[PDB]
Amino acid sequence: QSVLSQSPAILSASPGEKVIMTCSPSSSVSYMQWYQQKPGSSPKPWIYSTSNLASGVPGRFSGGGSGTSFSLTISGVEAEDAATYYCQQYSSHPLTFGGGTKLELKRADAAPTVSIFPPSSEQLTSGGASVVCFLNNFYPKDINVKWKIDGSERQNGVLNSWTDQDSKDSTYSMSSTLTLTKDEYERHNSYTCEATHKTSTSPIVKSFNR
Amino acid sequence: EVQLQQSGPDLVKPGASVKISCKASGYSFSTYYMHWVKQSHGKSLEWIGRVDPDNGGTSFNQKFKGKAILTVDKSSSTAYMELGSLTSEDSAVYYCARRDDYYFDFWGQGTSLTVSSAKTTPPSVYPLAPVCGGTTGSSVTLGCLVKGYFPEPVTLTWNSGSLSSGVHTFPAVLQSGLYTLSSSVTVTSSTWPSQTITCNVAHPASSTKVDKKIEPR
Repeated sequence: QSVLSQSPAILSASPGEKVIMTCSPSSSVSYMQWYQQKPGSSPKPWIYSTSNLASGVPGRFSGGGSGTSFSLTISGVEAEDAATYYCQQYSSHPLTFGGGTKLELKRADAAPTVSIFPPSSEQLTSGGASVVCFLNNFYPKDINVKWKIDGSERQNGVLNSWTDQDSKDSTYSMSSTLTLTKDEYERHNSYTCEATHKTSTSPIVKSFNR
Repeated sequence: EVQLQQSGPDLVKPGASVKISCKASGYSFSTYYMHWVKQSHGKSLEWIGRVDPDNGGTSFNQKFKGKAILTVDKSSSTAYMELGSLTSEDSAVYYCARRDDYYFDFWGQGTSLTVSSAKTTPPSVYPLAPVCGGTTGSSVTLGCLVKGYFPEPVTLTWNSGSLSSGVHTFPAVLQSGLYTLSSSVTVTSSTWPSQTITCNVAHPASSTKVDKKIEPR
């Protein structure tokens, strides 16, 4: 067995920085192969024979190492480098991969653009009611959303989902859905969505009143 | 030129078995070993085994010996991998990669496999028009909520693909064996009530194709 350990797990660099990716096998390895994987796609050959760049890989990349310590160094992190890099070995058996290194872009903070959407009349017809809130294009991936129905916080029935860092501006977006029964929906008036982000001293709110 | 096209996403109940195919093209098929790799949702890659398309010989990762059964059909340059005794832990994305005496230089697009006891459900699509005005980010954001469907793969475009900038399709979230998904589009304020905005949803598993026009409330 030749277990490969990659570090760090998540790596954030500003464009132009020089980044070093490490891959440690618990036992001597002849060569190390590296792959790049971008969300929604299969992995792509990056480096073979521990230092050879595959077709299509820019010169800002360089692999290296010996025995039990290999690395992948990017001299000027560009935007298109954001992806997860995998190291692979076959000096021992079976064939193993490393846990991967996710490189994410570091950028200036941006406040999200909140939008709240009352239940569509089509949904109500179907005796259900879902109030949605979109917190878009913000940078510190960390954000806090809290729903309130008439001043009383509701942590029950909320569905949240986040997107991967955007390719065009390096920001994240979030979707917060609160689902209720048409009858429970109509037993209230004010619905509020409250985002808490580093870009503001006070919470960002969006509401509508029935 | 070199191309390995795999079979589509599949849904099967535990205890069943499936045969995923990996069609090779653009080279001499019998001259490269075909390897099968596994990617568990959120996790890392895990190697399954290889096959000599010339003599049908296989090498395996001990952990997959009783599960995968690698075969090849030289007649059409196709490589298969059957999975027996399926369980939830078998739900992952499966790839077929070609090795070239150093590394995996060509990979198929992968095959999403879902092993579940849940039943396929057509989605319910609801348009999210702003409440009597609202939105301001780059002036007026619209939505499209795709709710209560099960076969994960669902496709959402706006104006049949024409609207492509300002779109944020949110990844699905499994709730009680039914997924929920939502997409937004931030259009120019002089663009919306005036022009037609339609969110298109396609869910092959159930054969549904919904074209949902966003009208103001």
